Order: sequence, then structure tokens, then C-alpha cells
Amino acid sequence: NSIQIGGLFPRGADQEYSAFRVGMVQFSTSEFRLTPHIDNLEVANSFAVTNAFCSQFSRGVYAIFGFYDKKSVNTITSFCGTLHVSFITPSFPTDGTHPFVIQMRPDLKGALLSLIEYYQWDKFAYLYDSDRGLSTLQAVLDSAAEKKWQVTAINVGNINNDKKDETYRSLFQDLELKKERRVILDCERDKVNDIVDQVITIGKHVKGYHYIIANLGFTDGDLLKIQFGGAEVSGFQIVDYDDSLVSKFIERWSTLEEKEYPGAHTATIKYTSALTYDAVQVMTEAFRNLRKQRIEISRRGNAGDCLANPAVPWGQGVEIERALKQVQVEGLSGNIKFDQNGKRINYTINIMELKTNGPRKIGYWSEVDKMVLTEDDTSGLEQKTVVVTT
Amino acid sequence: NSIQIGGLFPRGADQEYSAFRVGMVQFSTSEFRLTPHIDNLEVANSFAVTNAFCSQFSRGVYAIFGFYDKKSVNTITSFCGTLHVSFITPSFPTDGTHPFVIQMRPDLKGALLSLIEYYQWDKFAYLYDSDRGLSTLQAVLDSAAEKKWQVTAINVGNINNDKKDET
Repeated sequence: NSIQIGGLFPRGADQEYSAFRVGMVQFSTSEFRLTPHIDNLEVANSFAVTNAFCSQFSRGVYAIFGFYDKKSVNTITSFCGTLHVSFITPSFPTDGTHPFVIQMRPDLKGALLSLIEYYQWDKFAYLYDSDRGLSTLQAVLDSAAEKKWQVTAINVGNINNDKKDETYRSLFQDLELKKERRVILDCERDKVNDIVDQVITIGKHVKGYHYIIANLGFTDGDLLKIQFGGAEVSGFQIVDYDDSLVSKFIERWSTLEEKEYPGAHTATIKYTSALTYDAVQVMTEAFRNLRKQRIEISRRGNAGDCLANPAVPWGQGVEIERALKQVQVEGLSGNIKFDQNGKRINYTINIMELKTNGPRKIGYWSEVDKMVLTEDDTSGLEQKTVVVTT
Repeated sequence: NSIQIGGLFPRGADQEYSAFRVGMVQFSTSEFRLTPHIDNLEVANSFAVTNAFCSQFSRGVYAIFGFYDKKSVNTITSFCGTLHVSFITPSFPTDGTHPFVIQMRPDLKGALLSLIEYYQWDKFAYLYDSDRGLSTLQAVLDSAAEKKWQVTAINVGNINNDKKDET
């Protein structure tokens, strides 16, 4: 069964698109075949996204996969809530209960609010970027007044890439106006590695400072350049590489050709590529369930024009969303369970910390059991020569 | 000269639409006549705004007037920057330098940052709503670290109207 799927990939998301095509080979079946309409177009031009949206809406696709920006978070949810076409995304989570929006990336603020209580921080800075939204900023400001904190929040993403070394000197000099040791970065991993190189430029990676990287790709960032500087860096890795379900995929990952699959011949993988591979598992499990339920949705382009006034819904597409939220499968990021909004529940966020040996789990996060520490201390191996001032 | 204009008014903006029609009587001339295509539609459903947009774009209008939401701030600027049709709005100001976006409401943060220095405040709360954007929140948080302030920011708009007395 040739089933039309979505292909709204950004330009430069090819490692995610390679890991998409890995699932296109791995999760293919003789029951049904996914029919790509790949649209490698920019995500900021939401008009160009809309033309890429309405072109596949003219195809009569049954499920749409792709990313979205904060310039397009209000775009896609306005279309998919009205046109009743389900959408699958690994991008940053939404805040409103939107129908037909199935998001692969779990929430991060619940582990992070658990983590600040674990470090018992009250006076700390919070550098951030606007692009993934500001609900995480809204989350920490609510617990700022609630737990009586002293937060120094500065948006760092607005500075251009032309002079992002001169202003960032003055940024930490402004942080030395209160002499903060506790910086929680919230940026893209390219912008994270920029800020790390600024810390390397000024030497705040020494002992005394502490850092928290607020993304799921903690292993994706360069830790070797700041492994032995002195500061302690915490983070989160949603995909445990020690899992054999992950490790057999990693053994299949690096062996692939870079000329065929760019970004594949690597030791590790981005979590955005991993959830993309996990999204193909969900879409395969969906239409296997529609094959088991024997509910026919096989329409032509009856969707047609997106400018239909009024645009009529088609309830077979509503049943698609109903089957997506019923999918209870495992993944590379653990158990994938959904609410009535398609958002992930009963997942596990691994608290990772940079140590002398490198990145290392100290515990995992749960939605109910909030922080559970692991007892894998290996006697600590050292006591690191306690600094005695006098 | 009958010149097609925009009419993207929200439902319930009729006092603004009345004061629009006051200017339609007061600023009319025999040189040219403004040709309304009034679309009293909701501003949150940006899909419904888009159908109201493309209908006047099918008319071949020359300037478009109306409001926009934070659900439609990225909508209208993406259309007007690409389709090269000018847009006129009294709504909350944009942050990026967008072509074909003419905004009637002036900035407010410059007076407000002047005002906190006038009252010499450092420890203060800041209740706010998300709907007009959060750049004003971004403005006061930049001067919070710069002027060594103690800001208590709480988004109050997320609470529903059903129990907005108990919370």
C-alpha cells in the first residue's frame, strides 16, 4: 500500500534526513510502503513552508513529517488543527494543546527544575536563545519566585555571527558584575559550542564554575575540549548509547557511507536524527495498526486546495490522530507513550555529567519519580586534592 | 480613483472599525476613493486570516489594513515580505526589520526603561501577558542584569477566565 508521507525537511538537516532514510529501509514492510514527498526547503520562510504544505496537501498525504521554527510554530498548528491532517515533528515542544500535532521531543523543563533543586541553586545566570521558544524561560522564572531564586537571564541569540566574540567578552564581564559561577545555557549546539569557545577564551572553564547544557544532545557537544579545564558540566542525553537496541543501530550507523548518507559515518548521532528514526517506527506502527483495524483511509487528493472556503475536514484523518496517540512502543529514547495531545509521557531523561573520565550518568529523570540517582559511583576513584585556602 | 484597501478587522474591534469609518468620511477626497474589503474575522485562526489574506490578494489590493496576533505575527510578515504587498497595523510592534510592515503603535519600552530609572526601582514585580509578545519582558530583563535589579516576572495570562479570582 503506497501511503503518501510528508517530507518537510530543512536544508542542512541531512543527517536527520539520512537517519530518516535509515528508517525508510529498516521500518519498511510488504504490507504498505511509505511514499515520500521530500521538500528540502527553509523553515524560517513560513510562506515557503505553506507552499510546501499546500503542495503535499494537494497530493492528499495522510501524515506529514518535518521540523518547525518559532516562525512556524503558529503556522503549522493553525493548518493542522483546521485541515485535520496529522503532523509529526522532532522539534521544540508546543505549549498549547494542539490537535494533529505529534511531537517526538520530550519536555525538558521537568528534569531541569528537578536538577536545580538537586544542585540547590538559587543565585545563577541563564543564557538562552529565542529560537526554541521561551517557555523554558517561563518555567524557570515561575520557580524563581516560587523557590526564592536570583536569576540572571540574558538572551544571547540576538547578536549576529559577525562579531560574536567581542560582545561575548562583555557578556561574561557583565556576569562578573555579580561574579556568577552557575551558568545554565539554553542554545543550539552550534551556538553552545560558540559560548564554550568564549569560556575557553576567558578561562571560566576552570574549577569554581559550573555549567548546565539544556538540550538532549549533551553528548553531541564538544566535551573533550573542556573535559579537563576544571568546571563541572551537567547535561541530558535522551538516547542512552549503552543500550543494545541503540548500540546495534550505532553499529549499523557508522558503517554507512557518507557519500550516500551524510552524517551517518559517525561514532554518535544527534538526538534529532534519533527521534527522526524513532518517528518512522511510530508511522510504521500506525499503519500496521490501521491494517490490523482494517480502517480504510485510502483517498485521492480530496484534500486538494488549502484555500478552500470553508475547508471541509475528513474524519478518516481524525482517526489517524486517534491511532497515533494509542501507539505504545519503545524507541531509541526509551518508552514512547502519548497523552491525549500526542505529547510524550512515561519517558526517561538521563542526567549526564562531565567528569574526569568524560560524560557519565549519575541518574535518570522520570515524570512521576522525578529524580532517581544511580549508585554507579565506582568509589569515585579519587578525591581530587581538596583546595585548602589560607 | 477607486483604490482597493484592506479590511482585516477582528470581531469585536468595531470601535476601531467605527473610528476607521470616521476617517473614511473625514479623509476621503475627490482625487481618489478608498475601496474597502472588510473582513471581520478572527485573528487567532491564522489559517482564516490567510484565507482572508488571499481573498484580498485575489482582489489585487494595493495596501492592507488590519490587526495581527502573536499567532499571526510570523504569518503576515512572511506573506508581506515575499508577496511585496504593504501592510498597515496598529498592533504590538515587531522585533525584526520586516519589509512591507508599517506599524502605527510606537515602541513603549524606551519610555518604560526611562520610567524605572525615574522611580529608581530595583526590586519589583512584573506581571505580564503573552499576547502582545515578550520583547518588553526581554527589554526589562536586559536592564535587570545591567542595572542590578531584582525582577519578579510572572505570566498571568495563561490562567483561564473560569477561575481568575482564586488563583
